[PDB]
Amino acid sequence: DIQMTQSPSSLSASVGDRVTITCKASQNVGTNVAWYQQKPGKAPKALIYSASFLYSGVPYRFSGSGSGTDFTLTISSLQPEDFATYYCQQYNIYPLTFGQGTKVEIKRTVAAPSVFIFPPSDEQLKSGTASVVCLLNNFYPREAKVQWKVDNALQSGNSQESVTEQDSKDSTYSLSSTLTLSKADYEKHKVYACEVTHQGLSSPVTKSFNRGE
Amino acid sequence: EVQLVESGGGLVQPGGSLRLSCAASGYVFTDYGMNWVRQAPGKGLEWMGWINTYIGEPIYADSVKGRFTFSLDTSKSTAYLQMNSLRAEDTAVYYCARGYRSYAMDYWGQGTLVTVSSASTKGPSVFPLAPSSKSTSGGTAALGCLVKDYFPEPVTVSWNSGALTSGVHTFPAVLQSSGLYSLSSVVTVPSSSLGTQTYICNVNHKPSNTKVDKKVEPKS
Repeated sequence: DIQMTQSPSSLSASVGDRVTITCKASQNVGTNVAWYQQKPGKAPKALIYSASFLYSGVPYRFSGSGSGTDFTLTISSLQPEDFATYYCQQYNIYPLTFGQGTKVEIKRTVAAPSVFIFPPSDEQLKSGTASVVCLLNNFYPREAKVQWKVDNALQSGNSQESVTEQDSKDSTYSLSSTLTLSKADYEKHKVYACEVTHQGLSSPVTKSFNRGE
Repeated sequence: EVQLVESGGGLVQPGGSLRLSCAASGYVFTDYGMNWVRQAPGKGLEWMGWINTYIGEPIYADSVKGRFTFSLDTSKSTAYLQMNSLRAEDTAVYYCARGYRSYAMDYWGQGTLVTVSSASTKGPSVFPLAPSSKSTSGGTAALGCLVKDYFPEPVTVSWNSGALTSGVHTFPAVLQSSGLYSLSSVVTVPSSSLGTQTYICNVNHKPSNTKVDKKVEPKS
């Protein structure tokens, strides 16, 4: 088969930057190369065919170049909605083969998270389990640390985090940390605290509640 | 406009089969062939083959030849992919994508998730993430729904039957040590709206035929 190799695997660039990603074919494929844009949870969208021609509807800031084995895709002026994984593909010969994709992230100014904590509902407590949720909303960069304490005992191994994909409009992230305990354990303790560390915060922000208040 | 709608995916046991359908509209079905492409979670795109829609002649990637087959119902403008003797490694999002033989694929279906597992389907419990009583007067408040303990993916979540979209974050599900998924969907709103505006998260877990509307309000 023909292998398609893309570089870099990921890149970060600011709005308005000119950005170029590359695709190398293991054999001559003429100009029989297409590029696709895939946004989170969506189907790939066709951008370019025969290495350099735009599908109709595709914004003019997208372009492609190359022939033989070396191909490029360029975004002349990166926009927040261009956050996506970009794939090259050859159709010189079957089987059709794709590169592993290049993940393009938007670089923006630092934005501190807004933090919220949610106690377990009484409904859930009836089922024998308590989930405590800490929300970090609309922050940048993605790196954040969340620390759980229950009556000043550090909680390790009983929380899971999930992060949203970068927002297509403001280029921020949001993050949930969910602490799970038994009902019995939940009711043995008073102070539930979520401590957040992030570049946009001069010192860690703690949100907390006392059970029953 | 050109539309490709996939169905027939979802949960299937190892050793089992599914038959995916790709229903086309907005163009003359037999004027273009159809490709099938899959994408395992977190991985790249893998072309599985192409079918000639005018006479029904399929071409397969060597990796799936024999075990997967393509067929048509032109009267329904529909292409099918029957996938057999499945294994965990076949768990992926499956796409149909319109196109000529040996050429680019200019329109893709939305994709359907196939989960190969011997575990049973399980619908989610939906719990409120109640807005804080300490929410800032004249400020912004957060609330949400915890959608817990379901299998397999996916679930959809909307707010107020789709009327509320601004400020919504529905988090990627996480697999719990129980083998069940869980996620939260949250939204930020004006603090002043709490107790006046109704906030309902609409949850639909198709594999278990579980639809739940959960109202989220301040706790008393």
